[PDB]
Amino acid sequence: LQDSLDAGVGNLVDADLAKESAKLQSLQTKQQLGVQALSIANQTPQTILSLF
Amino acid sequence: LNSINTNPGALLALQNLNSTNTELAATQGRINTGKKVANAKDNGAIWSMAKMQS
Repeated sequence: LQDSLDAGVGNLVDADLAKESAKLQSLQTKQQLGVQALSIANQTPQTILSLF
Repeated sequence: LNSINTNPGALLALQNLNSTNTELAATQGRINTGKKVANAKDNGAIWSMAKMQS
């Protein structure tokens, strides 16, 4: 019964790391892409300087 | 035409530049979000469908 209770607590709380192994890599790639998009969005306004 | 008070050609060029800037902003949003439809403004039907399925 104690083994069953521990197995049930593990079913309740334990994460499935095998999907996290891919989610982490995709999240780091998305972070890099987001930094690039924010940098381009920062660069965009300053092209008005060419008109003056 | 040869007027110092108005510049229709700069107005048309400004319209084209505003259009290309808006398309670049949409591309920036698709890059930083990774989604064709990230919010209800992008497309309401597919957004409601994907959200109910999620």
